[PDB]
Amino acid sequence: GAMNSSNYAELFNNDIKLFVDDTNVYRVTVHKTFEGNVATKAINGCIFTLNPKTGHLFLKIIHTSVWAGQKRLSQLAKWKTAEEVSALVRSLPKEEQPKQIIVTRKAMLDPLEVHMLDFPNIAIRPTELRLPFSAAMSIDKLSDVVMKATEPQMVLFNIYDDWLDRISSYTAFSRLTLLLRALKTNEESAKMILLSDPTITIKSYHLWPSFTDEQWITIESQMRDLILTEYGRKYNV
Amino acid sequence: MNTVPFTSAPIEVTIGIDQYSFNVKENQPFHGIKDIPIGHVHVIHFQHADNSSMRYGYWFDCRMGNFYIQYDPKDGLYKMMEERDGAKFENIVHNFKERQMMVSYPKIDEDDTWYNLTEFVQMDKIRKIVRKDENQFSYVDSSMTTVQENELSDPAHSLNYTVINFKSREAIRPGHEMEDFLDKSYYLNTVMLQGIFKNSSNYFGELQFAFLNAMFFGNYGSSLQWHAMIELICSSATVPKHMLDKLDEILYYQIKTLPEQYSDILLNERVWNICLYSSFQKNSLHNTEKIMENKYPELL
Repeated sequence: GAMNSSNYAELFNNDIKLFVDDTNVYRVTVHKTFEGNVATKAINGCIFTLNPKTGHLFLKIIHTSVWAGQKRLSQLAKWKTAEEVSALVRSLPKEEQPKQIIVTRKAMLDPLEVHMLDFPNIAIRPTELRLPFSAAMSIDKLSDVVMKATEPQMVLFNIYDDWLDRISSYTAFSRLTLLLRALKTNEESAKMILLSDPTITIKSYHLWPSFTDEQWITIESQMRDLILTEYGRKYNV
Repeated sequence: MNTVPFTSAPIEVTIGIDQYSFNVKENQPFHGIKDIPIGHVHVIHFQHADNSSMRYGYWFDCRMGNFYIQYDPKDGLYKMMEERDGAKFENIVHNFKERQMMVSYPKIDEDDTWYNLTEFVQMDKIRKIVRKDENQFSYVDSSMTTVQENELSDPAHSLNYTVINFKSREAIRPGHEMEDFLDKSYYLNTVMLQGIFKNSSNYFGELQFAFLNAMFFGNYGSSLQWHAMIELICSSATVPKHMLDKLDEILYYQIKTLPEQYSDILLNERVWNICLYSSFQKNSLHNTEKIMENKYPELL
């Protein structure tokens, strides 16, 4: 059934699984028309498909061309997400195919279940976790590849950089969720925390800076503070 | 007009014949039902006074043979049997009619209710849903499961309704996932109507039979099949006009006949709200929408 805090260790066991987040698939700016009506203009989106154990991110870039002349785009976006995840699973060798796909939004369940009828042993599950994967587009190198695309593209990242050399996938997932929650809550302040010290850089083959273990503790503390500061600001508490 | 004699009534029982019902007392001189209209299937059904467990009954057609009821004190139920001796049967009926020991099928001359509920129901199709080829009549009860309920257990005693599953490879063509899931026209018209039922009459027959087994036996799987067959039409954008017109008539008489006090157990809120107010055919069921809104507005 649904994946929660009771069964959190399940994410880091040896059963291949993927999180799928569809928040950034269909993206628009809303604007006034010359006649004073309102119109949307789509921008490039992406499917966020993540193995939480390995850090392997399957970033499917959704180019604005896929919406051309289509109707009910918010509905179509769910089915296009399901179509692309189904295509990714079919492209993977058998021993790499997931045993579970966890969707971040319940509206993905029927589209993904219907696209995956050919895979009755792949469980499609919701989660009670509130996961900040919508903030993926706050990671400069992911945002950059999405906005530069002139065509549908799949790009492969490790969202943990080289962290698994030093920490477990439980701790790497904890770190990722805290960074993405901070970027979602106050993007400017989060990026300032990550880049404030010019001596610590992002390797060409990485997404995040090259923090030592002691520096990750400091960054993580500054991220927690940011989230707590913003909660105080929101609720005047 | 045809007759179903009873050997006797040794236990107190509520007897149904189609939409009618009568209480028989323990060892009352009851010897059966006369003046049963030729031209329709019928159902004769039972609920024991001392054990309301197992509603059970027999679908039969008087054109197919001479049928009587005899209580079996071993299996504890009223059994239908065929009498193969024509002149013995005529002689038993005659004696019981002369001594006025039979109830008359109480049909009002203005009253098309039973025809309206069984228009498409035929005994040969019932005998394919209920598999017992040694009898010309079909036994159904409260607890009999469907082939579909048994997939999700004795297959001999099952209701072989046509499996309908919206999230099945049968319902969804590869490459048309969104199209086929949101618009069931493929599933209804090519797979079910052209493919399995051959025509809308056979589809409406099974729908009407499912309803009657839900209502007369409280059979849960039957109720599921009746709703599934309604939702399959209502969730299709492309349905022949004659089919939508006939469906409205079919549903109207079903909703008209349903005991008011069984609406909470026999009617699925989700399916009806979806069929009447959200589906492609939300505007195609005027008669059904009007009776539902006037008789069961609490469901909607």
